[PDB]
Amino acid sequence: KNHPMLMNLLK
Amino acid sequence: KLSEEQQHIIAILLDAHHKTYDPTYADFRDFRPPVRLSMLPHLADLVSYSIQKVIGFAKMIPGFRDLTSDDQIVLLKSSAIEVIMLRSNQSFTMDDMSWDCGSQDYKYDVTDVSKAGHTLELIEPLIKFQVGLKKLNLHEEEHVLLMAICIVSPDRPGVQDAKLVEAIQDRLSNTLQTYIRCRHPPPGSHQLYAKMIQKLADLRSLNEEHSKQYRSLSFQPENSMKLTPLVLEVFGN
Ligand SMILES: *C(/C=C/C)=C\C(=O)[C@@H](C)[C@H]1CC[C@H]2/C(=C/C=C3C[C@@H](O)C(=C)[C@H](O)C3)CCC[C@]12C
Repeated sequence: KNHPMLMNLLK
Repeated sequence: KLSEEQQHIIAILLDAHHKTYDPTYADFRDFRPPVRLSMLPHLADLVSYSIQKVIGFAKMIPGFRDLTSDDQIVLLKSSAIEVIMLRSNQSFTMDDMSWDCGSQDYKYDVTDVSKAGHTLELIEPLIKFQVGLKKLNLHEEEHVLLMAICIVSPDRPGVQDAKLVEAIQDRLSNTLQTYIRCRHPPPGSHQLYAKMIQKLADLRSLNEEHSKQYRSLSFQPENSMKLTPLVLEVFGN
């Protein structure tokens, strides 16, 4: 929730 | 006996770490140049870089993918500074009580850490931690396992599926316990697992102090401009 960059790197 | 699955987990972790940790530190040049809050631009960049490397390591951990992305996010946000402090041990040198990255410019000392927004309250306990962890003289296999166990922690606040997160952690912890017994020779072995777990407790406290110090630094808008957006998203939340 409001973690755009961290979510993208996690993918 | 050490099992085939457990041997597999160690091989995976060691390789994931080699991929995410460069002992050359070649990328350091990409960072804003350090100044000797003179350090803050340079050190914020190193942490931002370190966060990315930690994430790349975390993805490799067996059973980490099974977790919901949200659970992946919560673990990484809470463990990031702790893993970065654990990983740093590799650069940390007892000789000068400083992190050595290969060059004088990239060699970091308490004054340098102080130079970029951190009190001794954090720094004095952190240096004690690096000394105590260094004394353990861990096998690389042990060091990699500890980082993984630290990332996958059931108790972190916000965790949705602790049952799964504990089951993944338990496999890693059993692998570490079995590895110390089978491949770690006394005396070093003595109380080695319990001491490693104690280091995790030291991390929690170091993490908490970091949160309060980062927040104080964060509150000033000008200081906040110095940081990277990825640092703001994770430690800033
Ligand atoms: C805290 C600021 C909050 C606003 C800043 C800070 O500099 C604190 C967080 C510490 C944490 C760990 C420290 C260091 C780590 C060094 C390395 C070097 C290599 O081993 C490596 C690639 C690791 O990832 C980390 C030393 C400097 C201060 C530091 C960033």
